[PDB]
Amino acid sequence: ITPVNIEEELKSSYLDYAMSVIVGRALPDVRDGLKPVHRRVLYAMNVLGNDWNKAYKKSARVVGDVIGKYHPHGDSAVYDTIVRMAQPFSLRYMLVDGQGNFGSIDGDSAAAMRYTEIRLAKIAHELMADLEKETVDFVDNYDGTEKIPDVMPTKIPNLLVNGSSGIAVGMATNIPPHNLTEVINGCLAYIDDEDISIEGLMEHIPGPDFPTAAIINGRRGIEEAYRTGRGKVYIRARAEVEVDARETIIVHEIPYQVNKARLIEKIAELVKEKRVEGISALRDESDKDGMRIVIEVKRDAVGEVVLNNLYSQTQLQVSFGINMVALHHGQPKIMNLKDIIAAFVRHRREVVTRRTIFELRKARDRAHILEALAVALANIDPIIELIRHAPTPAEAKTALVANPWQLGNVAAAGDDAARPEWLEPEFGVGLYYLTEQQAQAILDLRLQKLTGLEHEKLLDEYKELLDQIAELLRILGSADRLMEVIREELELVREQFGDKRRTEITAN
Amino acid sequence: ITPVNIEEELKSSYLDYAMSVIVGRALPDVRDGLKPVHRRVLYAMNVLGNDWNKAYKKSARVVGDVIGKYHPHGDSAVYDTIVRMAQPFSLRYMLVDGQGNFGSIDGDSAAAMRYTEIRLAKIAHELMADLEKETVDFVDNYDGTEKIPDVMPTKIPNLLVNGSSGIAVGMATNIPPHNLTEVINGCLAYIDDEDISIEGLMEHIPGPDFPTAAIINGRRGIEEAYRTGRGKVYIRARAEVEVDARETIIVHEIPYQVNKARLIEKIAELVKEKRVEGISALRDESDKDGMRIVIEVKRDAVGEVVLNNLYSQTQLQVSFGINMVALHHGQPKIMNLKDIIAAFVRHRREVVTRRTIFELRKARDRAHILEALAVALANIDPIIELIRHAPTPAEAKTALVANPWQLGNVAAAGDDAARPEWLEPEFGVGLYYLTEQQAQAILDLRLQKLTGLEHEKLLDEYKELLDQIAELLRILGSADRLMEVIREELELVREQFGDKRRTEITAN
Amino acid sequence: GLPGKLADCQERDPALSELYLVEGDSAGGSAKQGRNRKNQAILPLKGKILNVEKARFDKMLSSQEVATLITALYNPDKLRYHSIIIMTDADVDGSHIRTLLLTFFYRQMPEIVERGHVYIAQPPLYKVKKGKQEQYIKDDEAMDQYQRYKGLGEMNPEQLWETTMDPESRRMLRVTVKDAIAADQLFTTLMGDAVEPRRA
Amino acid sequence: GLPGKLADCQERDPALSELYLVEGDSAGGSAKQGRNRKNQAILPLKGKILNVEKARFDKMLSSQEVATLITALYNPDKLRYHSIIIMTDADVDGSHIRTLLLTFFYRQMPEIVERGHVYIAQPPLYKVKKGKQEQYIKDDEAMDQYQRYKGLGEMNPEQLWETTMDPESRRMLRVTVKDAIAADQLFTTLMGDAVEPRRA
DNA sequence: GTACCTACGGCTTATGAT
DNA sequence: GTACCTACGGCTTATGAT
DNA sequence: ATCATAAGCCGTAG
DNA sequence: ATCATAAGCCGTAG
Ligand SMILES: O=c1ccc2ncc(=O)n3c2n1C[C@H]3CN1CCC(NCc2cc3c(cn2)OCCC3)CC1
Repeated sequence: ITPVNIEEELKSSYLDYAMSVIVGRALPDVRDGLKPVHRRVLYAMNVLGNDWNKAYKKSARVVGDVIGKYHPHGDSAVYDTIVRMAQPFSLRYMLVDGQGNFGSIDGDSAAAMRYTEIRLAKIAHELMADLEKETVDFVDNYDGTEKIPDVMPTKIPNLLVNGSSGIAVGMATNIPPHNLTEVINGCLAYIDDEDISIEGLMEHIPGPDFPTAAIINGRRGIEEAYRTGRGKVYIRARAEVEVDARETIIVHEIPYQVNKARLIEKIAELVKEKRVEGISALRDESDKDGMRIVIEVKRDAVGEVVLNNLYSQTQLQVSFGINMVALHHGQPKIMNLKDIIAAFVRHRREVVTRRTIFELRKARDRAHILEALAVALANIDPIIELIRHAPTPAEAKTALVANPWQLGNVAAAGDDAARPEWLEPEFGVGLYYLTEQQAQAILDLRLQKLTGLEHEKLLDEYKELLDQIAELLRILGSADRLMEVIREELELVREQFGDKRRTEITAN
Repeated sequence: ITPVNIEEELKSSYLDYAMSVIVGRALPDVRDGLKPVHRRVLYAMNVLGNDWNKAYKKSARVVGDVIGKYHPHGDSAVYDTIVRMAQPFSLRYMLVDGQGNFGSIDGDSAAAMRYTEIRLAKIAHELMADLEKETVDFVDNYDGTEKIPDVMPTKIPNLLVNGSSGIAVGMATNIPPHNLTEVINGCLAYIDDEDISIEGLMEHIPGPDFPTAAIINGRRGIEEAYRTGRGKVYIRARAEVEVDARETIIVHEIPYQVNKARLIEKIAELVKEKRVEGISALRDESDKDGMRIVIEVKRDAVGEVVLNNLYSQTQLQVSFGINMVALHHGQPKIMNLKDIIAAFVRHRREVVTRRTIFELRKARDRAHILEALAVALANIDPIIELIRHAPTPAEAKTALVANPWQLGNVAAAGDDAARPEWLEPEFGVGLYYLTEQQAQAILDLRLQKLTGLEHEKLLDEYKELLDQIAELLRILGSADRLMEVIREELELVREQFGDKRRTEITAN
Repeated sequence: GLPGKLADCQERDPALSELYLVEGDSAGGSAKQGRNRKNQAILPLKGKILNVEKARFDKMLSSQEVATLITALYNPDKLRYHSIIIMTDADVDGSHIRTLLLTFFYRQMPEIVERGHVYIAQPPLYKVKKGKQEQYIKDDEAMDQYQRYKGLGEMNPEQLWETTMDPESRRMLRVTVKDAIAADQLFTTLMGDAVEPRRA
Repeated sequence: GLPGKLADCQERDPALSELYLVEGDSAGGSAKQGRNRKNQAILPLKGKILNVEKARFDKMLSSQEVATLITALYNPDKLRYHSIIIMTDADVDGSHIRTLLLTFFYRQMPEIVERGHVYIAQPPLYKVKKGKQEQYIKDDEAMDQYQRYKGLGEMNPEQLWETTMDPESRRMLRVTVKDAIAADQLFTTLMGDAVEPRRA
């Protein structure tokens, strides 16, 4: 059985590959800025029950669990991703606090996956706040036997804080980091006024920020980058000339993502080839007090010309291709700053609304059960005889259902909304009726509930639930309250995890 | 600070190594015949909750869990051990039922640890029957934060059924497999009479058994092996001459642990070197109907002389060095058959006694609680008033403790032994008193327990517990009942997992 | 080359044997253990293969085991293995490596593609079991009208013989050379690759 | 040999530098990242090393990087690295590889052992933390009188500098050659090995 | 995605030497 | 116990050629 | 005196 | 005509 097939088949096959790399492998999202790998790893660490204030765990458990349940793509990629998240000098705000040999700036690879230990950091739980309260949708795993969140209920605009760098089939992306307090101030300014221009945002957000500080030369670069979506920016190391009371060059900090050993060896090679002039030797003194490279100026040289020649030919000055590309509703779109901020705020509104609805419904059901429990606690004796005479628990339940109740005067809320929706109008018309759910709730009491110290507790809980459901209905009422709440939460987040600028933008 | 040290230090260091290889790495035990690796793997698979009648699981989860919690010695060794346990042609009774590419007799290595699936087999739960009932001691893990069983509560004499092959620093061990029903018959014969000789056991147990059948030549070998502890035995392949209505050699099954491809290539080499005569070609026809190698006899040859020349020079006949060494109480000892059987029976007696004591104590405590619950269910009304008047639950408990009770005539066992040991004689002298434990047990009732359908249930449970504790005290009473129970359990095990001989021992 | 990986069959007359190509160790094991031992052959590979257009250099050669085993390369002269088949997993990387192998064959030896010797296999996609009811599903549409195997190195070898390499039940697929077009030109130019994925 | 693994120091005058020997990638990383960069040196190894007595063959040589880096081998002529130290983990394999290296030094170059150049290190064994109370424990007896590190490639490099390679706080250990005895003969003869472990 | 090097003892085969 | 080979795009440096 | 061509590196994946 | 010596392989471990 060999049916004839055209060669055009090729296209189809290849096309499929493209559609699986752009969507689910490389390009991050605009709503939370997380590749699917990071998402699944964080979700697994949370489900395993490994918070920040507990003891560490070996990498083997986490890696094996992630490979087993959620991410079926081998092991080396996952462990490399974890090691990348755990490094301090490669993310502005690290997420996975670890213990072991995670490499360093020297380019040394990390240790094996049977020595290190990992756990979440305090900022990690802010990404995953209120995950269980039905805020986002769930998607099936590879075989359709588990659930995975689609997008995280974030509180931090992660896409602007950490950025990413991925390469798809037809597209490619690259975004620099930033600072947290500045982005929060920008978001607050945008919440204050909806039709803000780019001038105000560029005034609140000066420019990028890097894990290891440096100096930035041009403003035209970042301006054209934020306004359109593409641009270049220069990164310049920090150094200075110095003479004791001959000349000497001291280097404190290098640009972003540059091997130190390769730099030293390349400079040694340049000196050996005579392509550059005025360098005698080269020494390193890096210690626990900051990085420090020393270069001895050849006698009878200004040195600053040597410095400019280095800046021209050395890795000490390197370019960076800002290019913003991400997914908006499942399609790549070049997006500027304003669009990212608007998307973040919309996501936040949606999450808050859904969480509020959920908590409202839960408190509603709880109060509904406790009403009938209080009514049953009112009349204690006739229920005792009705149960003692009824042989069958089912018949006792039915007898409790059938008759009305006296509703003692010590028992006898809002006009409405203290009762669920799917409850028909023929329950709770003092006259009162019950329901099978309420019936078994009554049948599931204890004898501790019959003292003079639980009646007041039930009354207290009932009043508290009334107040809470009233407040929730109000916060669902008008948009102004919602915006105030988002403002307060963002201000709290700002005050908790703030810090100071590291780099320094000097105008040309 | 550099204190002078002698060179003798060396010895000490090296000596330590020895003491950690003989005890905990290679040599198996006499009581269950399991290296520590197998023990920890089985315990992890049981704790993870992966029985035989459930869905499979990926190897990554199990391997990662074992490396994380119990066995800190890398990954390759553990996965190789699992693959070895999962092969059919390398164990007489496999333990880990798997799905995937576990290699074959061709010498091909198994697949990666991210494709296969594993679970326990039905015989595995017979090794670990009644593990939670406090039958064996627990030892701390590498850091002292978990627990591991020391020896398994076995029901099968595993050391004789599967055997092992390990190499220590100064010692070395090697044991052949056997058949199950024969070993069970031998154990029953030894239970019948304590002072049996080796003749009877050798009559009940003919000889070894292999996963792939073969032919064994000598009896002197296995006789000297079972009697003393050392010996050699020959293994001969199965083949025959055949002529249609020229000559041809057909081979059905090869000896134990022989690569087929290496054998074919070595025979091709021998034919090419002219060292052997009478072989023209060599073909393979192995299919799903058994292994089948065909060799074409060169014309004008008896062939049987060729067959004997092969048996002389080919791997088709191979020797085997039976040498029994194992640990008895933490020290290697060369042990014969009778000693192994005696040790197994002693272990079984100990396990049964401890399990019986545990179940007795548990049923005792249960009946003790239910007595007071029944007495409280007798008098229902005064307890209701005593609780309604008492405001504090603590004060209500104390008031329940302070006064005696009426012990209604519908309420009012053995002469004694229906009450725990640590209960003082001042409780339960109809007169009756309570205890704080009983008090809170009463305070933790429900309203379902007050119908006409739970009173009979409580009476039934009480009578049943009385009968059970009487039976357990009897089985602890005299040794004859214990021996009868062990006999019955061994007979049941025999009847469940029996099978038939594979090899065939021909006298010289 | 000839030793090491390739495990040829007993038959030597061409125009009657077969050859397969799969991922190396995960699959080749079960492939060898479940195949037939008369007129079957297996050549495992390693990972991926470099494009022929994106980097063409007659000195650029790393594996070349295919060009050593199939013929001597000048394809008309030696013509061994008159039928070759490509098996690969059903995931996306399967389709990717499939595209790479097909463009290799099309841009190195056009004749062996023209005369109809290359074949594509069709592994199943789902196994449905309702008690006794067993069912093999090969595509998405069948599953829609009605366990998921994410690699050939996951099923039992006997199942592999029953479902993929049985001369009575296998469902192969043949390739042709209909026209001389420039899709393989828009393959790697960074402009077509940027415009072609416009599937709205 | 000289490139690849060995990362020497800035000082070149002998009789002032130091050298270490550890397991390769798990440890050497932290060792380099936490050492001093003036008069320190590191030579990672790979796995285990073949015995010198059990298989002695002047042609049998696989790594030989030690014999290439330390001197030219005829040890009196070149005498570089007048002080060498052996670090290894506290588990049993540590003691095993320690015994192997010591028998190598004793049976290849007796003089470098006699003049007192070989040193043994003493890594800590436990870290006790009761709130603010920190405590380093090095042996079993101290732990008895009062986290467990099962590899040097597990602690932070700064802790390594504080506890193992600080010229003010490290507690080394020196070796001597007291007598000429035959313990290294009962090392590998299969008879002494069978009788010597009689520790009841 | 995949190949090499080591330790521990008890068995064989293979090879040139009194 | 440890090293090499591949794909995807956008940047640099390095080199011999109109 | 200017330009077409060929190499490394960044991150999830075989 | 007989013998001391040197090599592969099996399974948990660096
Ligand atoms: O394939 C090769 C070929 C050559 C080679 N040389 C050196 C080397 O180190 N390696 C070489 N290799 C490859 C690699 C060995 N490889 C084996 C598998 C291992 N996997 C680690 C692991 C996997 C899992 C773990 C833990 N650790 O737990 C969860 C389940 C899966 C990584 C190292």
